Amino acid sequence: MIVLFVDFDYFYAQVEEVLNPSLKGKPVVVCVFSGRFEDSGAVATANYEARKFGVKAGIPIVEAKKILPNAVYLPMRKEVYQQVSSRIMNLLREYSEKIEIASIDEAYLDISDKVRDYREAYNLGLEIKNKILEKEKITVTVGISKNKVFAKIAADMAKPNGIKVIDDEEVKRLIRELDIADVPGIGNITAEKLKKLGINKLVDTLSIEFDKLKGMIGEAKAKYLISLARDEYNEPIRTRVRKSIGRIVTMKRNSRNLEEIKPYLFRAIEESYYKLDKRIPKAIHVVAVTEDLDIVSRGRTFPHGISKETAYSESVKLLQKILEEDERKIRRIGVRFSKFI
DNA sequence: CATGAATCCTTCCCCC
DNA sequence: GGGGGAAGGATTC
Ligand SMILES: Nc1ncnc2c1ncn2[C@H]1C[C@H](O)[C@@H](COP(=O)(O)OP(=O)(O)OP(=O)(O)O)O1
Ligand SMILES: [Ca+2]
Ligand SMILES: [Ca+2]
Ligand SMILES: [Ca+2]
Repeated sequence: MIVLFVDFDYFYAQVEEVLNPSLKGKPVVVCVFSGRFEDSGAVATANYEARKFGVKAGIPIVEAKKILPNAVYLPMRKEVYQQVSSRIMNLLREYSEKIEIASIDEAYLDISDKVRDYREAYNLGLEIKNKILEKEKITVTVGISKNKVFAKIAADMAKPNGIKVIDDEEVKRLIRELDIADVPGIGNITAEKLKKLGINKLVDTLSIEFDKLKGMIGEAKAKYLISLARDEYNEPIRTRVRKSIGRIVTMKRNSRNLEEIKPYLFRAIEESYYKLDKRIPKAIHVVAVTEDLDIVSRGRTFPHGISKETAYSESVKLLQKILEEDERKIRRIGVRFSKFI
């Protein structure tokens, strides 16, 4: 089997260059302003020019300005990136339609039925890198190997504007050499639990006996890692259906007064219904972020679908529920609809 | 100073 | 005991 993985580069920023190419050559930061104070918020992505000087995702806008005060700071326009992505996805559809859309930025492709070997795949790689570049002026990175995981790894190695192959062999070394934290699905929290078990490398998994492993990470995380290191990981590609929709918004100031908060919440809902389009949810959660960045949620599943009118009233019941249980102030509030039909 | 969602986990609860 | 399913939270990207 041959999987081809595609990650678009500094994607929001890149789209921003493509739309105003005067930007090409300057450091660019797409960021998301909360508006509690002037230039509050966080960086979403930045082009490589900016990333050189340590300006990347997650970091606060304030601290990006301490480094690169003469850079360009644009508000995120997600909906645009969304359409552009969609276009790009349709180019790939007609290169193979055994296709998994991971994120806005990433997709996998079975091309067993189109290529025979890693040579002629690479070719498919470049045809695509190119097709996309010509059609949309977008640089991407392409990774290829025998399954989804190693494809994704291939790309991470090759970033940016790269293309890389990890043949049925070189897996070998990675299973021995490659750091466990650079494995997809292993964030800091999980990585540190494994370092704490003397597993800094994908092969160490077999030394330990499963049941201790399972207890500390989880059955599926364990199985996942074991199959990788053992080499039987061969999860397929498929199309993936959206199961959940919802927005979550930041308030002017932390609060526990219901009347101050409800408006913010009614924005989240209406946006969510606009976004729902034709589909109808049976479940609704309300979600609050505390002043010290903790998340609580309360929800409810209905035996039937949910009208706009219902959602409005039911959400108030849940925020009321959140308020008398958790005593902290609320920083951000919002909703999430689940369980369509 | 810190801005959408899938998947997994753990804890209940109902019940046969 | 174990199936079936909900809630709330944990974790990843
Ligand atoms: N930590 C984050 N905070 C906010 N937005 C993010 C974050 N990670 C990713 N995104 C959004 C913005 C990105 O343009 C897009 C895809 O992310 P990702 O592939 O991780 O990096 P990137 O597309 O910015 O550049 P690159 O892939 O070259 O690092 O999703
Ligand atoms: Ca990317
Ligand atoms: Ca990691
Ligand atoms: Ca990503």
